[PDB]
Amino acid sequence: MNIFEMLRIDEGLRLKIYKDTEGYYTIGIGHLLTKSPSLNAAKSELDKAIGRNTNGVITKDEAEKLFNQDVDAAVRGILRNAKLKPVYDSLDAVRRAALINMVFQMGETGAAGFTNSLRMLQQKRWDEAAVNLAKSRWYNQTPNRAKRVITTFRTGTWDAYK
Ligand SMILES: [Cl-]
Ligand SMILES: [Cl-]
Repeated sequence: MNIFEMLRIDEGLRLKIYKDTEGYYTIGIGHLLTKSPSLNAAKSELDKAIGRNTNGVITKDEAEKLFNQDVDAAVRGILRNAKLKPVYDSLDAVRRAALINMVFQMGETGAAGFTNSLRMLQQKRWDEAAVNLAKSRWYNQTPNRAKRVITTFRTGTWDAYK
């Protein structure tokens, strides 16, 4: 298991524009297009992202290309974030993937907002962090996915994804 496979399980793969859990226009493997309610605005952002007139549909290869870019960006966002970098550096390989997953889903700002959890993770207080992570809108809104990430942080294994 790895970050790519993990996120592919969590986000799915859709080749036509769709609405995410928050009702936002998305495509491929969890690639957010826009928060705007307009499909046209979505189609426009899509074409600009792909470099062609897509008519709201992309191929598997195009989806994967967006995905590679998105993962790279998440990582890079973590490394540039003063609150995130230190935690990431302190963690083992498996838990690093859990942190990338959160950043991919909620953005650097959102993840960085988990001040208390981050500190606990940095202290390697697994059970406490898991409890704290659960007291969030994130957990209440997408509980199954949140549980998978939380277990990953808690155990340092991929058990929740097998
Ligand atoms: Cl893009
Ligand atoms: Cl969920």
